[PDB]
Amino acid sequence: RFASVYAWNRKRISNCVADYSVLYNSASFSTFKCYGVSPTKLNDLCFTN
Amino acid sequence: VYADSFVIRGDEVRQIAPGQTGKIADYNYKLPDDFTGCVIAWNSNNLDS
Repeated sequence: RFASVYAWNRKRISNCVADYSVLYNSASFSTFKCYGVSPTKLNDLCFTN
Repeated sequence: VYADSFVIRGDEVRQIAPGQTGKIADYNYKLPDDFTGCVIAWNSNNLDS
C-alpha cells in the first residue's frame, strides 16, 4: 500500500537497532546500489534520522 | 593466461567485475580487483540451456 510517485510516504526510523543484514540477505531486491556507504559496512555504523 | 570456464544464471552476468558486491559469486567465485584480463559471456539457450 505505498502511495504515488509524487506523494512518496516518508517514515523516520528513530530509537531502534537496525538489522541491514536481513535486508541484504533477501534475494527479492534486484538492485541494492548503496551510495556513500558500502552495503557490507552498513551493519556496523551509527548514524541518525 | 589462465582460462576459466563455467556457467552462471542469465540475470547476473557480472563476474564480480571491478569489485562487484553481488552475493551470487560472493560465495562461489571472487575475481581480484587488480584484474588485467577479459570477461566474455556466451548465450547457451540454443545449445542445451
